Amino acid sequence: TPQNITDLCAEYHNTQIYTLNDKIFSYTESLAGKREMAIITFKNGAIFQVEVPGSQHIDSQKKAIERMKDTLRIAYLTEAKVEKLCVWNNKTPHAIAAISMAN
Amino acid sequence: TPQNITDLCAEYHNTQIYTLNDKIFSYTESLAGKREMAIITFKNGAIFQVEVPGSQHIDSQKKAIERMKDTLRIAYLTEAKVEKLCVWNNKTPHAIAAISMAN
Amino acid sequence: TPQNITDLCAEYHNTQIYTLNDKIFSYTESLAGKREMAIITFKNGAIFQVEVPGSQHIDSQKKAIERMKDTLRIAYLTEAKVEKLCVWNNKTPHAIAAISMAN
Amino acid sequence: TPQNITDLCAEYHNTQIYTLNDKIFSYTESLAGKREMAIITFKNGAIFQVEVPGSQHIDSQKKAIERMKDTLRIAYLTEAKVEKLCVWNNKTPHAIAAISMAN
Amino acid sequence: TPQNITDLCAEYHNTQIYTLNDKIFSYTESLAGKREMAIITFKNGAIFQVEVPGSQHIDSQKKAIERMKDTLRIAYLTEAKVEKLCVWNNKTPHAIAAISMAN
Ligand SMILES: CC(=O)N[C@@H]1[C@@H](O[C@@H]2O[C@@H](C)[C@@H](O)[C@@H](O)[C@@H]2O)[C@H](O[C@@H]2O[C@H](CO)[C@H](O)[C@H](O[C@H]3O[C@H](CO)[C@H](O)[C@H](O)[C@H]3NC(C)=O)[C@H]2O[C@@H]2O[C@@H](C)[C@@H](O)[C@@H](O)[C@@H]2O)[C@@H](CO)O[C@@H]1O
Ligand SMILES: C[C@@H]1O[C@@H](O)[C@@H](O)[C@H](O)[C@@H]1O
Ligand SMILES: [Ca+2]
Ligand SMILES: [Ca+2]
Ligand SMILES: [Ca+2]
Ligand SMILES: [Ca+2]
Ligand SMILES: [Ca+2]
Ligand SMILES: [Ca+2]
Ligand SMILES: [Ca+2]
Ligand SMILES: [Ca+2]
Ligand SMILES: [Ca+2]
Ligand SMILES: [Ca+2]
Repeated sequence: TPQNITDLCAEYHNTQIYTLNDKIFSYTESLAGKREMAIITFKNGAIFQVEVPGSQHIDSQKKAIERMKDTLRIAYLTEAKVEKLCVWNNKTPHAIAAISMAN
Repeated sequence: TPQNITDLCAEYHNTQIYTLNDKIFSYTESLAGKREMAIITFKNGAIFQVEVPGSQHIDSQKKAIERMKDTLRIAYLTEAKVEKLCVWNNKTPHAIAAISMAN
Repeated sequence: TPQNITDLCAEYHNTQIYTLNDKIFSYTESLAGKREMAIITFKNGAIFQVEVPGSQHIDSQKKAIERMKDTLRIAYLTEAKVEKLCVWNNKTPHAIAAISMAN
Repeated sequence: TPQNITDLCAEYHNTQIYTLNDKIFSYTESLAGKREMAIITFKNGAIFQVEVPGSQHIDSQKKAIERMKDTLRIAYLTEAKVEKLCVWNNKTPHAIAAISMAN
Repeated sequence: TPQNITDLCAEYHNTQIYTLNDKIFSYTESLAGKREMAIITFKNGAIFQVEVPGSQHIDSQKKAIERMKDTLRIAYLTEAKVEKLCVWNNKTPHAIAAISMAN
């Protein structure tokens, strides 16, 4: 089991760490069919998504996808500093796998 | 996959963008049968609904309808600035599809 | 579809609007068997319940009842001004059908 | 249907009302197997539990047990004054049945 | 039934109490397949996880795992002082079984 986001991210293929050390600039959420997703942006122009749930996700990830969207909404509203994000760079916008928060 | 709300909204028929750049003036919700819905207003007189779930919605959308109501309530209570709404304009009140917040 | 709480309330028999324009003075909740309910009061001595969920409530109302209790708790805790309540007046205490908040 | 916590509490055997009129001093929560519970304390030394779900609880109480633990956590973190608790006094620690908040 | 976290922790093998008396330094969460987990750290260097749900967890522990992650996230975001953690010391990082908060 990994002890931090960087080591967790290294267990997966096609992932990358982005270091933001910044609060979320914008939070977007959609209930429209086939686009049930969240998008966040940062000041520096980075855009990330939480993926629409789909056949590519195992059952155990479903509750974790809904948790991530909850986390990003409350992070946004509290102006919490996002340290790092682990993302899948094979999606556009890049797709969030993990988040760390520190300040 | 769209990268912002405007591009998302363009994926659907019968939608338009509003750019409020304002907090929600009023928040209403109902638990009455066949009217389990939220209504929000803005200082400028605009009125929007989150629709009663129904045939127009597929199964993946039910969780997102609930999340949208959660998002609107906490945005109201935090006085969070709404940047844009994507809404369906063949409903009265216009029906929310997506929201962006930025300040 | 109604555009406000007052028009929504009028669609039901045995309802009326209370206009409080005040924060919730007390919040009570119960997990006791057959009394899984909430009760709120206002400084003017008005008392209202969220009903125990039952057979008089269709499935779509079950989620909405739980949301409403969530709403009242967080409204209480943030001292949010309640504008109006739509309530069934054929229950004692009068039972909440809808709420609007504005300040 | 009762209109306050004291009358609700008096509908049950083996209960009494504690009047705290004080914030929660400590909040404890456990996920350990067979001890999935919460424990709160007050400055006066009083200690109360939300019980582990089990056969003494009817199906309608399961969501309300979860709601209560959510309520105690947010009350703790907001320093919300707890007015009264209705508790079962045949459990050790005494087990919460209902809570009222007012300040 | 135990009345405090120390006595609760003593009911289990492979556990120990850490007395932190400190807010959470970082919060990390992951939706990644098979690492649906949370990691917290403290200023003193200590690292703890909430375990990926698994065969070592009975079905009653599943809601509580979800709650604990909710609790850690809101604690981090309110800078809530964590008094004690009961952790399993046969996992790496040590895995949270219980938390107490007081300040
Ligand atoms: C609003 C807009 O147009 N924004 C773009 C940025 O793209 C957005 O954000 C990124 C993270 C992706 O989610 C995009 O889909 C999204 O539109 C854009 O960021 C770059 O996007 C690239 C992917 O299209 C790529 O991720 C790039 O970073 C990687 O590639 C560059 C090549 O120059 C470098 O090798 C980086 O080291 C590498 N990073 C890795 C592998 O972790 C993104 O660029 C980086 O992130 C930006 C936010 C910014 O900090 C850049 O300086 C940095 O290189 C940027 C590109 O400038 O333009 C718009 O802001
Ligand atoms: C009201 C009481 O408070 C503490 O003193 C506990 O030890 C008792 O069991 C009871 O829960
Ligand atoms: Ca600010
Ligand atoms: Ca801080
Ligand atoms: Ca204001
Ligand atoms: Ca702000
Ligand atoms: Ca006040
Ligand atoms: Ca206000
Ligand atoms: Ca204080
Ligand atoms: Ca107050
Ligand atoms: Ca601080
Ligand atoms: Ca405090």
